[PDB]
Amino acid sequence: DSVTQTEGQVALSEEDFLTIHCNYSASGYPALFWYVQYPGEGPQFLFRASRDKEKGSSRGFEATYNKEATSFHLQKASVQESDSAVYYCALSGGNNKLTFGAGTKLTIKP
Amino acid sequence: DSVTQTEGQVALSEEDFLTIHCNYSASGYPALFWYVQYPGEGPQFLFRASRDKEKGSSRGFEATYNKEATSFHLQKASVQESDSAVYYCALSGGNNKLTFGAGTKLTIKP
Repeated sequence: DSVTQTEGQVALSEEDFLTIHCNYSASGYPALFWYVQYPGEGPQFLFRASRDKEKGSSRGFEATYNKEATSFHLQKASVQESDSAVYYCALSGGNNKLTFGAGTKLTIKP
Repeated sequence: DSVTQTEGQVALSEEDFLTIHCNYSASGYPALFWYVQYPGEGPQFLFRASRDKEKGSSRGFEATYNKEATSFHLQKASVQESDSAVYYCALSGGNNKLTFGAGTKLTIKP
């Protein structure tokens, strides 16, 4: 199983629209996640989508489980300073362990 | 539910013995884990331990589930240069969600 997301960095300004890409490959019917990792901490659970077409969301963030395109893109209509962090796209299936992507460094500026 | 590990960086030289502490606190019987995040990559599953006294291992690393002291200390008898990475201690209660420690930077020397 594998996760591939927008690598590197994405630098936005406050009030901007955020879109982070994530496509995956897993057999079965995996759960899909989004975790946040603020500076000086470990990854923390953002939201989960368990079914195809289910849209997870938390803190203004959301992602729709799309199985035809095998993707789980993250969006936020208006990003703000305190969102500066690294976002990882993840999946749980296969055999009970979490598969993480490389993470995208989202840097917001005022 | 919380996980707390060896704050920061731990520097060593090849073949040394390592121990990165992890002390958890959660209700019920949680599954404990350690993940490794190699440079340029996302966090990855290292091993898990579901019940007291159980001992996980992979790549010469091992942690003993200690229900009484509520600890899950990572140990490797002889550390190697390829081992330089950040190690997280995780916890999963009733399936699904994983709670992460902040991580510890392990820096080996040749």
